[PDB]
Amino acid sequence: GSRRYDSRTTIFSPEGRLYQVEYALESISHAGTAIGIMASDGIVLAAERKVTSTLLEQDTSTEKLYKLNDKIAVAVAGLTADAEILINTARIHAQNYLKTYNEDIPVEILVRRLSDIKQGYTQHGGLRPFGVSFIYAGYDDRYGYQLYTSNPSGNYTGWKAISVGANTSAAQTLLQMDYKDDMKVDDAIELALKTLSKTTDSSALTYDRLEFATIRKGANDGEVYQKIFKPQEIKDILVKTGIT
Amino acid sequence: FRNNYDGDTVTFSPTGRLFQVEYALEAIKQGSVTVGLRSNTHAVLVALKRNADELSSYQKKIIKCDEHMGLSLAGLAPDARVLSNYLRQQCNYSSLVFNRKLAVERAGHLLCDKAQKNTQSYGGRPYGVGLLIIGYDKSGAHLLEFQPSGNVTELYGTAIGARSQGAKTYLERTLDTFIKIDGNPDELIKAGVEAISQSLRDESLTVDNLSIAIVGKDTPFTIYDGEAVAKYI
Amino acid sequence: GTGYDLSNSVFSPDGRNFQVEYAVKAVENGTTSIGIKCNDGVVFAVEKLITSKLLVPQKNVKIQVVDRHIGCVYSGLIPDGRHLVNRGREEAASFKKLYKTPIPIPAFADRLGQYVQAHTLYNSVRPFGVSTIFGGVDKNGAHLYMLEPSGSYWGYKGAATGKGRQSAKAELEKLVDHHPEGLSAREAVKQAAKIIYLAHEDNKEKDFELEISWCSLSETNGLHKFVKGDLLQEAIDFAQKEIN
Amino acid sequence: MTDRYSFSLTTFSPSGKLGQIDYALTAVKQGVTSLGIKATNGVVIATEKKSSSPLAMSETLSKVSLLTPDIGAVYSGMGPDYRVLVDKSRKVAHTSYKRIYGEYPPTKLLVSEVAKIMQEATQSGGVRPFGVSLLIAGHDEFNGFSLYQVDPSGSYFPWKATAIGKGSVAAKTFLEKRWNDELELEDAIHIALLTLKESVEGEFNGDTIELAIIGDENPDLLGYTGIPTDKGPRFRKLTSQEINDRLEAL
Amino acid sequence: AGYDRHITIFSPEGRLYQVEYAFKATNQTNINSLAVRGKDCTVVISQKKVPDKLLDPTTVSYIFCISRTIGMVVNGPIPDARNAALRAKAEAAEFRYKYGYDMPCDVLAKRMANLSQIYTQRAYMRPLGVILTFVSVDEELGPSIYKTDPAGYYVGYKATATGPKQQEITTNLENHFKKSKIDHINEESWEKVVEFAITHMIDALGTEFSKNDLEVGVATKDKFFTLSAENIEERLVAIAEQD
Amino acid sequence: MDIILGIRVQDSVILASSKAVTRGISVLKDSDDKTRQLSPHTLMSFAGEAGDTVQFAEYIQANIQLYSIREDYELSPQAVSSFVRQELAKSIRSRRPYQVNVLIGGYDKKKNKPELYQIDYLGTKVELPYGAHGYSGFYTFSLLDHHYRPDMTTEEGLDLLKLCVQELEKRMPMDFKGVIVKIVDKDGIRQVDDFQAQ
Amino acid sequence: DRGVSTFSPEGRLFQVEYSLEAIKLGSTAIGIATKEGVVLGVEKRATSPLLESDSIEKIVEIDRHIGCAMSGLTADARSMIEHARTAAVTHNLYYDEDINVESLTQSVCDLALRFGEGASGEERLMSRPFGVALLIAGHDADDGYQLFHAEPSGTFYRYNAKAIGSGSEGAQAELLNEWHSSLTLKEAELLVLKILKQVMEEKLDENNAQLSCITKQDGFKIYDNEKTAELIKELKEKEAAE
Amino acid sequence: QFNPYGDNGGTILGIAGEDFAVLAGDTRNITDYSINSRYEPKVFDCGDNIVMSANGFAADGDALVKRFKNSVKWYHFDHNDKKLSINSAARNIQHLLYGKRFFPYYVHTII
Amino acid sequence: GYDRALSIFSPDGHIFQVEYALEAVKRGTCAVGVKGKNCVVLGCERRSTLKLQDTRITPSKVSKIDSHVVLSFSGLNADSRILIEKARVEAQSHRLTLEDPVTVEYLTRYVAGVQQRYTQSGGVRPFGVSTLIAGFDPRDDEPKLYQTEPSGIYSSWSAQTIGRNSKTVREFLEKNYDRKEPPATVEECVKLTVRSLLEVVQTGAKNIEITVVKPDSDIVALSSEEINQYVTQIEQEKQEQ
Repeated sequence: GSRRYDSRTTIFSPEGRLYQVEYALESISHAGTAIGIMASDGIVLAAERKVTSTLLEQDTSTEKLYKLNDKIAVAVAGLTADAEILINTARIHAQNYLKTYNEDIPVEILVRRLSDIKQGYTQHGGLRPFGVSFIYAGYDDRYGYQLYTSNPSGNYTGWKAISVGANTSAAQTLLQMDYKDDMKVDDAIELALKTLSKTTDSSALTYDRLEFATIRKGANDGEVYQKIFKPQEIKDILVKTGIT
Repeated sequence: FRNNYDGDTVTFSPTGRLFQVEYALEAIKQGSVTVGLRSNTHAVLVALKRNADELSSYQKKIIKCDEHMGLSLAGLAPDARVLSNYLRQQCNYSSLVFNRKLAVERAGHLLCDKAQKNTQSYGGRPYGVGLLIIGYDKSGAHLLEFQPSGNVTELYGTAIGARSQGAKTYLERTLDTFIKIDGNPDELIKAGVEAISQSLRDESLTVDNLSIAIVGKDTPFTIYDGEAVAKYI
Repeated sequence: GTGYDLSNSVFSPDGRNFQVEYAVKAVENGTTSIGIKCNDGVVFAVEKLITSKLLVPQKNVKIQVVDRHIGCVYSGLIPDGRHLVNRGREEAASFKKLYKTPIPIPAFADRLGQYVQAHTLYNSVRPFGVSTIFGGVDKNGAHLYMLEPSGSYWGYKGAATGKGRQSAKAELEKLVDHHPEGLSAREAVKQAAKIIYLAHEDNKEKDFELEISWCSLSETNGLHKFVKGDLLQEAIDFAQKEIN
Repeated sequence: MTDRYSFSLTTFSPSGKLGQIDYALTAVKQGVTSLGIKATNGVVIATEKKSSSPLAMSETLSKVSLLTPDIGAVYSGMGPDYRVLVDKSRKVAHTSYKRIYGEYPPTKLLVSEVAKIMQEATQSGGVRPFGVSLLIAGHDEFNGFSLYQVDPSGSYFPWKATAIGKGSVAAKTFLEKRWNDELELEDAIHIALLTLKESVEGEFNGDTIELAIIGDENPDLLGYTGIPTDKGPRFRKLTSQEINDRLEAL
Repeated sequence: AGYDRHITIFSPEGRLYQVEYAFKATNQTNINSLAVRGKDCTVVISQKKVPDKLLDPTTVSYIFCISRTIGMVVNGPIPDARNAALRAKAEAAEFRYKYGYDMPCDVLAKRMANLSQIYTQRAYMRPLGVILTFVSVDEELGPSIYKTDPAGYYVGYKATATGPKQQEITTNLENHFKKSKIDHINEESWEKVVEFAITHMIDALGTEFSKNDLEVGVATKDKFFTLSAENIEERLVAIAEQD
Repeated sequence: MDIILGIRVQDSVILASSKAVTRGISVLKDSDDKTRQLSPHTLMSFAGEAGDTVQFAEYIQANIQLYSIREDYELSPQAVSSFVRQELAKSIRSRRPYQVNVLIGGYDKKKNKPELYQIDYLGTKVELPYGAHGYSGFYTFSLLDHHYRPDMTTEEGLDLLKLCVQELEKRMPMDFKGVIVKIVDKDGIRQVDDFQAQ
Repeated sequence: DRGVSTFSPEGRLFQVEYSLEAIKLGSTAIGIATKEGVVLGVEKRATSPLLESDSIEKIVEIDRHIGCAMSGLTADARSMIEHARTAAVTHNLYYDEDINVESLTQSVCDLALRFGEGASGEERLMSRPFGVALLIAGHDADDGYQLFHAEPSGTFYRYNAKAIGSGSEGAQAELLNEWHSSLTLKEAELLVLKILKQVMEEKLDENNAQLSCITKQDGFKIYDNEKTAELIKELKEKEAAE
Repeated sequence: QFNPYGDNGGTILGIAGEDFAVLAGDTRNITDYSINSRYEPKVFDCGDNIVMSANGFAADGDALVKRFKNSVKWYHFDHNDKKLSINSAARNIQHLLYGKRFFPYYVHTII
Repeated sequence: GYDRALSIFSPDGHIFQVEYALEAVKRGTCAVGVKGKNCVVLGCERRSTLKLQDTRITPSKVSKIDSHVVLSFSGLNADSRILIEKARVEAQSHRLTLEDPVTVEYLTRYVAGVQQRYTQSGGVRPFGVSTLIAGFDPRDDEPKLYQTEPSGIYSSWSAQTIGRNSKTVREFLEKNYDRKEPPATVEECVKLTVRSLLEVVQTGAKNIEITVVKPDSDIVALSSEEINQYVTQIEQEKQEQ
């Protein structure tokens, strides 16, 4: 029958590791680097697009940064197709929660659910895992600003600053070096760009190769605001920090 | 070579053999010996029971299917429990719906068809048991032999199990004698016990060792064990 | 690397299904059976190997009836043949239930043909280990068919399969030449005994039991009926006489 | 009988490669060159009709297809896979959008649905990925004109101009030198023909080249008059004769 | 490194070997077929080989009557051929019931090519080892020839040929359409179109034919039918008088 | 029928519930507690069909308690009431709808404000200064329209309750055997034992 | 790989045979049947001294007249016990009587071969056989005091005495010589303790070994440690005497 | 509209002594005002020295007897030919009867 | 539709998939449980590989199942969330039908049963998780501590450890825990827990987290400052002798 062709995606190695989770994690280590930094007055999400092209439209494009809620957003590393499947269910979950409780979903609850869907493809069903690592950026009235990460294993953790994708080891060492607790958003924007610039496999870090977003509390509004940086705005902030 | 074609029942060998079926047939040959034989009036099962220790009971080889039909087993006993249970329901259905005692010929057809479906489906194994079915219906005394391949044969007499070739030669040589034992149950049991001892080599057939069953014209299917078989020793 | 023969639905590099070819091998190992189409009906005969004197004569019937007008005989794995007839029986009852009329033979042939072909489409099933010779009488003429493990079938003037198929065919071809306008039902039964006795040289080490059936417009009223007693003994003597 | 392939047929290798997706892209590389160029007031998509026999009627095989009155597709790779994808894409435009909103899905959203169907063939039990890369050209009221590429993995990217298939490496270089953000649609068609001339060794005319546009509304293509808010489809396939006109001055 | 050739999944080269091996299966019968279009008809020719003298010749056929207007010739083994036939017959009846008009030649072709594509993508189904040629006179498109393979590919034809010796018939026809300039057979009656097809079968294969060596199917306005041995026999006398 | 009353004052919500359980011609019990604590600062009173009444309340109680453990956090009175409504709103178009009317009385520790929610069996929710289910409303609503002030103390709320109960004991046809009174505030939920003989 | 319910060339089910090797690694269990009752004893075998021994539950009650001792992968026994209890209680509900020990054992054994990936006849959800053997002891009005050895193969034998686990063959050779039809209950208790003492790695005491009996009068009881301790003390006095 | 029940009349009677019991019943079977049969046995021997009758709607009565008799048969098959005691038969019948609590057998039954 | 048997017997009698699930547990961070006379203490270590974490929001290793019972684990974190969730539902279900909170033994037996079920079901792998379950039965003042593992086996312990280097800490507890006189105080029991982890963790100021569970639903987690004070005292003991 079919038994001859089954890869057995959900079995342990003699060492106690899950083959497909390990191999999917190896896939992500090749994907464009994404960086999240949490500050006292907001959160930064930065991501490096891959390779690029002259004709590749940057205006309509948004491949690595996604809006999940009015208060939650994600940076993606890995297969975009796999990510969009998980992104949609997360979008539905936040709306189900809002319909039930008349309150916006707390950030951890949303993360835990997605991290549970991923865990499933790890344990039953005989399908391959999602080749995706997420960085979650959010706000709620319980824990305020929050930064989480999740990977194909279904494991999630909380962070002050974190990186996913390529060269995370080199990126984490640099963040571990320059990050402090009483940081401001505008300082965090700088750290994110400097880190990406130092870990790039490309020549010069340019605007057409970056996606940038902030979750800041309105400097006069009092409400929480999401800002996906438009091509021209990143071009500006790249001269600010001093990379031209 | 062979290791490639014995993985499942779904696979044919290059010469056209079904090894999983053939391996199931081996469970029968490893099983304890049992014999069946008939005349025109009666049909008789004789079985040698096997134990594990001198502290264990002897495992039963004969199972009642209805008031007019039963069988003896050789091989996997749980499989025989499955197949005897099925034959109990089929006998039960025929009575409740048609008020009819199930014919021993279609009794064998139902067993054949049920075993066949396991030899063609993926994931299923073949049954690992041989069966000797005796009966008395509207056409007199009947004896059947069942193989896990699905093949079922009507016979005057036969034997299955270990060393069963000894008994089968005896019955083949004494055919004309026992076929005429009409109206005498005891002289048919005699011809059955003498047949089974032709297959003994190690032990002597004893009081808790021997198992006998009978069915016929004015005899419902009844099992004889223990001290009830002592007179045939 | 090869192993194209290990799974059913698989094509070999030369376009073959090796599992079907291996099923054919089980048929050739089986007992010989035949079919002879006459001027208004059909005659079926089969060899029955007497392994032991312990086998009750006239009791292990191999020829089967579908409906009231069709006869079936097969060589190879018997249980498979029994399975196929149970299907033939269901398929015919269904046809009668809807269309009132008893199933025409060409219609019945295709029903078995589509069923056997289905068992060569999936690796989760094993091909049928039988060639089936069958036919009967419908609203226009008499029909004879042979169905292969592949699902292939054609109409025949005469059909043979099993152990002595070569001997039978050679004999059947001489009948087609000597009787161009047709053979009678009485004559076909007698001649069917002759073919089986001549084909038995392939298993000449063991004794055998003859079994004949016929379905003829004027001889059986277009119904399937077994040949018994006087007519059978007449056919047996005809074969016994024409052997020296 | 029943399907026992409930497990993935595309899995991760030790290196992180998704083998079946990588191979599917190889099949797309073997396929005939198709392309797409986006102008200020329209989008052009073009491919070569590679005929399997001169006895075949290439008119009966459309490599360029309408998905909605304002959205069209073209491909490189395996023809049959494309055909079934077009069917599903047309259906999903109704089931997931038009039957809900009473209008056709915007270009990006239909692309997203097409990508989802292709992603599923990457993860679901008992299937291989689709052996095609699509180019989808479209217009919608709020986004203007757009061009997207959809890969076997289910990934999609927006393009100013691109090519896929055989000579896509040389074609992309040819398009880089010629594209600007001030192009009129008539210009884009001219470039499309020139780019495709470097791919085709054989005959080069309206009978061997398939070309379609996403441009102005075509009221003469609507089929009816009456409703003023309906002005006709923006998808138009150029005729054999209409192509030959632009080849006389080329 | 091995099992990419046993089920319908991609090889490193981007190939589906099971589909390629299914094409090999279509030639197993060693039979050639051709199809041409007339003014208002379509003709299929297929070789009839009956080697065994025990066979009934009338039951040996690779041309099927799918519906009142559509006919189909198969190149490939008969079990797969009959599988395809029955499905086509079933799909044709269903179309007429659901949509209120007879299924067009090209539409049925697309439908069968779609089913063939599915076996090319799903693992538990094997492709069928057959090439299907559909012919009709469509009430819109006129005389039609549409052919589908195990790859799920399908296209319309001016004329076509299928089988082991396909290339001989193909180039022979191509040369005729280069000579004539028009993309059909300029003849009013189907009887003379059948003669053309047989003549160009002989001139391409290099072999003569008797009434039992051929199998002919004809499609006219609102009718597809198959010629008896005698109708072919009449058609074989007509060619002998001209040459 | 069963008496179910709620009143929200300055810094607490008061719930009063009748003690009688009557079936047919007999009063089976005169000390029934028609309430469940959903969380430390949230209380629900209930009245309706015989079986449905308690079965629904305990179901809601289990879910909220499950939420609390999962999140190590307490849902706001608003969030609990939205949850209850949706359960009843699902219920009416099911095979056999829950026939239960509820009052949710909570103290929102985040907003520092008492909150009272009236939800009927159809899933009709509304936030109110004071509320009642069944026929009780036909007397108490107009009385509270007159005497209620939004800045009343918990003790003033209790006197106002006594006035509602004295009126229901005078005019309602059935003997509901008095009420059990509970106070929900910033310190949790407590029971007033001396109400029946104040 | 190779299917779960596949026959060996010798005519055996691979999975059943391997399951039998898992039982040989389990702790020793001993059953002795007499005319005064049936005695069941087990080796506790704690992995660490920190492990609280009286939580090792290798002797369980199925009904008032049926008890059970287990050996092998003991976690596999839960669902077998659960089935057994339900069968016993359900029988009393349909028939207002006690289930026969033989019927109860047969019921447990009907589950054993319900493994595989799709056996024709009945849909059976279980990926592998049980990796545990059972000793089922009880009493009924028809056949009296009984002892059954229930295997993962589906077969069950009746025994006068039986030992299962890591010391099973050495204990069985010993039980062969010691068992007679006139054994008293007190002799049977001391006999279980004697054989356990022999096959165990550790020195036997009331904490690392447990006793139980089933009698018609008092039903099925598990002995408290103080009772067993006194029987161990009594046994050492007898061995020393001769 | 279709009525699934009917009334076949008849009366049954059971009395127990010290070492014996009797179960009697008239042999008349009726529909409305017509007689169907003057002799239609209504009390049955069921094996294991149990006699049974289910009076009322005969189709339901014959169903139950048939179903119980089959229960006795399977009891022997399942429990080593054990005799079914009268109290066990009684409890088993309760489960047969209550098994159709929402589409009952219209019978008064005595064993 | 996927029911492939993944947990199966090997020729010598092992279920390799269950055996490999234990290896995942051996890789997980260390977890320890010790019961005093009137309390149970759960200790856990935290990884030092990456330490730019947000400790406020990061899932803690000790989870409350009900107001009176806690569960800690060693192994695959993602797997544990499934077990914890199921245990929390059974706790609420038990209260609903029995009108009484779960006993610690009951909850343990439930979790163990879930774990076992995944070792003989089609199309599932075993849980790569061993748990320590601790608490006090309703109205009861006797401490309870249980351990489960991938096979579904469970038992109660005076003291137990699971996870990486559990061999070393078990060695420590075996010669430092006296069943005769257990830790009489909460202060005593906490100290012994930290001592055991200090063999494995190597200077764990924040890398050690302690949770104390007392009778009648009194569960409290210890802060960094409080734990650090035990660490400070213990290290001073060595240099005196």
